[PDB]
Amino acid sequence: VEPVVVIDGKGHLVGRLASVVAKQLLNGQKIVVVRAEELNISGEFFRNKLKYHDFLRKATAFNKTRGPFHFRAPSRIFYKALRGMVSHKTARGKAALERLKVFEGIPPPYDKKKRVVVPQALRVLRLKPGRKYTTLGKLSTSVGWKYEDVVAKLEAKRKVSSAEYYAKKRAFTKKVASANATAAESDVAKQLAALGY
Amino acid sequence: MKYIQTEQQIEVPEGVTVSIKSRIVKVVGPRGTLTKNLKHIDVTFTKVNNQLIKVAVHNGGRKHVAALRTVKSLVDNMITGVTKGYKYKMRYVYAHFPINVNIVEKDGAKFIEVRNFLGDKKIRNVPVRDGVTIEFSTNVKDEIVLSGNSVEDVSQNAADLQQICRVRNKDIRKFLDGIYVSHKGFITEDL
Amino acid sequence: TDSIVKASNWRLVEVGRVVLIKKGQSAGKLAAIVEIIDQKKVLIDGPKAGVPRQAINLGQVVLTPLTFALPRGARTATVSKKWAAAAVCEKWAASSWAKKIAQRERRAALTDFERFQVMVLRKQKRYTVKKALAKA
Amino acid sequence: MAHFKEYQVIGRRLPTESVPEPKLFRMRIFASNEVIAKSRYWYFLQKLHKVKKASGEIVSINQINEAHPTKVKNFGVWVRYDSRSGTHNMYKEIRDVSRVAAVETLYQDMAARHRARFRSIHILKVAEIEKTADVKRQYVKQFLTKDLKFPLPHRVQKSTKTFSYKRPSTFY
RNA sequence: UUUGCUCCACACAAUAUAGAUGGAUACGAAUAAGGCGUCCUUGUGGCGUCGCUGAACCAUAGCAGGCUAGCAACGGUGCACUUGGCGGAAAGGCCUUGGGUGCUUGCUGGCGAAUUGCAAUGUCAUUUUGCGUGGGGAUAAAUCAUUUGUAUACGACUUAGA
RNA sequence: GCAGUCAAGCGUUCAUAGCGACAUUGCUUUUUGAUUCUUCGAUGUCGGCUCUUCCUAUCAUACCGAAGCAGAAUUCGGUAA
RNA sequence: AGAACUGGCGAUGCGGGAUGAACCGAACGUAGAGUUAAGGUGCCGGAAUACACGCUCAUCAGACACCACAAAAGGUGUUAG
RNA sequence: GGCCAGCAUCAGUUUUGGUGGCAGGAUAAAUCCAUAGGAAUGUAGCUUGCCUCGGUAAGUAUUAUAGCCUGUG
Ligand SMILES: [Mg+2]
Ligand SMILES: [Mg+2]
Ligand SMILES: [Mg+2]
Ligand SMILES: [Mg+2]
Ligand SMILES: [Mg+2]
Ligand SMILES: [Mg+2]
Ligand SMILES: [Mg+2]
Ligand SMILES: [Mg+2]
Ligand SMILES: [Mg+2]
Repeated sequence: VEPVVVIDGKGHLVGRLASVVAKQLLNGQKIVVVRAEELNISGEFFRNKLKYHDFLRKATAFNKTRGPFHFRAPSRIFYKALRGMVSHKTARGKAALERLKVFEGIPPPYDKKKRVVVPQALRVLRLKPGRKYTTLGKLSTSVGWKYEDVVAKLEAKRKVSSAEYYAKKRAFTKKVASANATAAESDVAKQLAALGY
Repeated sequence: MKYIQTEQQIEVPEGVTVSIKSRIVKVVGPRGTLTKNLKHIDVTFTKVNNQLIKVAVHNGGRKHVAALRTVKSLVDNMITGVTKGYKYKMRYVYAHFPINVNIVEKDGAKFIEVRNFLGDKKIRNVPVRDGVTIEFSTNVKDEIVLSGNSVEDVSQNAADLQQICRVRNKDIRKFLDGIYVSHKGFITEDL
Repeated sequence: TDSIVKASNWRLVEVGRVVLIKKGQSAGKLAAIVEIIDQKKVLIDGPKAGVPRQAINLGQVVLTPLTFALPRGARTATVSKKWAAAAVCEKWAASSWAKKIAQRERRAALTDFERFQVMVLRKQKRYTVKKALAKA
Repeated sequence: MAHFKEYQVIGRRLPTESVPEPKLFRMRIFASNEVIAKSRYWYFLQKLHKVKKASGEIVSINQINEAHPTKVKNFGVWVRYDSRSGTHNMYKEIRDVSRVAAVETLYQDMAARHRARFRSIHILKVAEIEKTADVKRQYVKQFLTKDLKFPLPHRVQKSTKTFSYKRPSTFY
C-alpha cells in the first residue's frame, strides 16, 4: 500500500523473488530492487557455473552480434529471470518492465529510505538447513564482471554512515520511550487502556 | 531413519579454556590460541561443568550424525594441539645424488629450498606456513622436523614437501628417491 | 577464566507442556500435552476451555514458555485437577503474550464513537509528553 | 484410497432345497464406505472358497468403532504385496491412537517407500502389541524410552502479506 | 530575417496522463540465534525483558474545513528570510543557529451553513508548450562554394584562407 | 561400423599387464539393403579446384594413471577438439 | 504389404494434448444467467507459493497417457524389507 | 410521451450464509461414576555403594503424600 517499494535483495532466491516481483509489476506497482550482488541460488557453485557456460555457447552462428546477449552483472542476471516471467513483446509487457529498477549496492536516493523483504522468497526459511547454495556476486565475477571490489568498498562506506545515523535515532527513541512510560499514569492514560489503545 | 537425538562428549583438561559463540571455537591454552569456524556444520554445543562439553544433533539423518562425530575430533585436536602441540619428522631417501635442503628468505616469507633432487637443475621451493616451525635434526642423518600448534598446517606443510619431490617418466618402483614422512607425533612427552 | 559456551535455549515438546492452538474448532484456546506419538504428532488434552482429548499434528499448535508436572498418559479427570493444581490460567493471563492477544481483540471490538474518544484523548496526552521532551 | 473406516461383513452362499442352512463366513475390511467393503469381501472369498456374488449373499455389514479412541498403542502390521518383479511379505511397525489410523499410515508409507499402490497390497493382520519389549523395529523403539524430550529447531512463520518490514527469526 | 535571445515573478490559453486522493515510517549481521535496557572486570561478559507478524507506529475534530470571545502554556508545526555544517555510486538533497510571521481540537464560549431539493466523480492533482504583462542577464557559430592530400567509388576524412 | 558383459585358448609358473574365440545386451546413420511419403506445368544428375564452419568415436601437441615400465625404445587407459 | 469386428478422419468446427487429419472431452441456429467435462491452479495465464505422510541431491537431476526412445550388467550412495 | 437512472413490493432461474425440530448406529463408540483383577516406560514407602549440610544409589513394592491398563455393570 505504498507508491514505491524497495526490496533489499539479500538472502533471497532469484526465481522465488523474481516470481513475486513480476506479478506486482503487472498489477501496477513501482518496485526497486537494491543490493543485487547478495542474492542466492539453490544448489552448489560448480553446478551453477556450468549452467552459465551452457548459456554462453548459444549464439547466432552466421553473425554473433544479432544473436542472444549474455549480461554478466548480477543486476542483469536477475533482470533476465524476471523478463522471462513477463509478456515482454507486448505494450502491456513493456510498461510492466518500465515500473522496475535494479541496482548493485544501495545508491544515494534509496539509502535514506526504508527497505523491505519478501518472506516467501527468503532462503533462510525456504531451504532446508544443510543444502548448498550460490551467491550471485561470486558467480558473476567468475564469468567476467569487473565491478565486485568497487561495490564491495562503496557498500562498506554507507554501512558506517548508516550505523552512525542509527546510534542517534536509537538514543532519541529512549527519551520518547521514557516519556510515554511516565505519562502512562494520569486518567488520560488509564482511559485509553480501557478503550484499547 | 532420522535419529531423535544423538550426542557426544568433548572432555576438556584442566589447563585450557574453550570459548564458543555462534560456531566460532576459540581455544586458549599454554602453547597459544587456535580458532575455527564451524558455521557450515549445524550443531549445538552445550556446557555442563567446565571440564566436559556436549555436542548434539536433533532429528539428524545418517550423514548429519557422522559430521557430529567429526566436529568432536577437530575440537579435541585444538585442545591437544594448544596443550601438547604437534611434531612431524621426515627423512630423505637416495642412492646416488644426495638431496640438499635449506631454509631461505624471500620478502620475509621463508621457503624450504630443495636442491639436487635426482640430478636436477630446477630449484624446488616450498613456502613455510604461518605458525609452523621447521628445524633440521642433528645426530640423525638426512632428517628434518616440523612442529607447531595446528595439525592442519604442519601435516600440509610436510605433504607439500613430500609432493614437491616426485619422479617423472621413470619406474617409481625402482627410483624410490624422495623426502618421506617417517613419524607423526606430539611436541611434549608423557601424553 | 571459565569456558563460556553459549546455549541455544529451547522450548521442548514433552509430557507436561502447555500449548496454544493455532487453527481448528478450538483455535486460540489453551491445551496441555499428555503423551507423544512420534516427531510430528502428539496427544493433547485441554479439559477446561472446551477442547476434546485428541491426537494433533504439531503443525497445528504453538508451544508456550510454560510447563507443569504430569504423569505419562494421565486421564482427563487427572489432567483437569492437575491444570487447576498448576494455576496456569492466571499465569498465562498475567503474561505479555496474552495481554497483546487481549489488546488486538479489544481494538477490533470498538464502536465508531469510541475511536473518536481515543483521538480526543491521544491529542491530549501528546501535549503533556512533548513538553517533557522539550524540557529534558 | 481414502480416510478409512473398519467394517465387519458376513455371507453364506445361497440357500437350496437339497442343502438348507449354509455356514456363515466372516471378515474385517478397511474401506472408505460400505460399497467398497462389500466388494472387498467378495474379492477375498473368491481367493479361498468356491463362491461368487451371483451364488452368494451378504448377511450383515457392521461398522466397528475403536475401543479406546484416545490411548496410545504400538501396532504390528503384517502385509503381503506385489512389486514389479515378484510378490513379497513384510512386517512393519506403527505407533498411533487407533487401528484405522495405523492402516491410514501404512498405505501412505508403502506408496512412498516401495511404489506399491492400493491394488497391490493385502493387509493380512493388524495386531496391537500389549507388552513392551515385543518391538523388533528400531524407529518405534526410540520413542519408548523414559523421560523423552526433544526441541523443534528452525521455526518458520507463514505470512499473509507479500512484503514484510522486520526480517524474521527462527527461534523457539 | 521587423525588438531577436535567455533566467525569475503572474495573467490567460492550449495539449496531454500505463493512472495522487493522510505518511516510501533509513543500522548491520546472525537464523543449531538475536533485538531492547542495565551493571561492571569493555568481554565470544553478568542480570533483566521482548517476539509467537505492520491487526504496527505516526498523523487524524473546524464551509475541500468559515467569522469571532476568552483560558492555560512558552510547548507543537507550516510559510518566506537567515548562520553554519555534511552529501560525488546516479551527490541536486539532508541537518542546523537566529529572528519575522500565520495558526494551535492543550481547555471554555458567541455567530454562520438550509434550496446541490431522496443518490448522480459532482471537478480542488501534474506534465509540455504557446501567448502577451514587468525585473534582471548575455552579445556567436556551422554548412555550401573555393583550397590541401597524411584521405578518397560517391558521400565521408584530413588541412588552409578578412 | 562402433561399444560393453561372460571369458575358451594364450601370455615358460601364473584367467583379467596385455592378445583376445564364441555367445549374450546396445548405439550409430560416414556402408548396403527394404519401402515408395514428398518432387515428372524440371530441386542441375561424378570427381577435382576453391573456402568457411561444426562433431569426437584424439594421429600429433599439454598434464596424468597402468604395464609381463632397470634405461632407452614401446604398449594400454583418463581429462582435452 | 495383406485380412477380421468395432469406433473414427475423409465430409467437422469448438475445450484439452505448446505445436499436429485420426488421441482425450464434447459434436455447432441467435443472445443472458448458472453448472461442469478432459485438463489444470509459482510467473508467463483465468484458478490454493493449499493441507498431509514420505522418498530423492544428481561436476548430463527430474518432471503427466497416445508421444516424439533406452538395454544387459554393476554401485559399504541412501531407504524399507 | 421520448433519453437515462434510483428506491419499493412481486414472479421465474439461481447463488451464498445464519438457525429450529426429529430419526438411525453396540438404541453411537468415548469421556465421567459405581467395581474385580492386573501389571512396566515404577509414585510414596522401605533397605544397600552411601555421601558437597542432603540427593543420588539398585534393589523391593503392587497406590500409599503420582498414577496407569483390562473385563463387567
Ligand atoms: Mg509415391
Ligand atoms: Mg514450379
Ligand atoms: Mg537451386
Ligand atoms: Mg571426449
Ligand atoms: Mg475425396
Ligand atoms: Mg469431430
Ligand atoms: Mg506434447
Ligand atoms: Mg477412451
Ligand atoms: Mg493468476
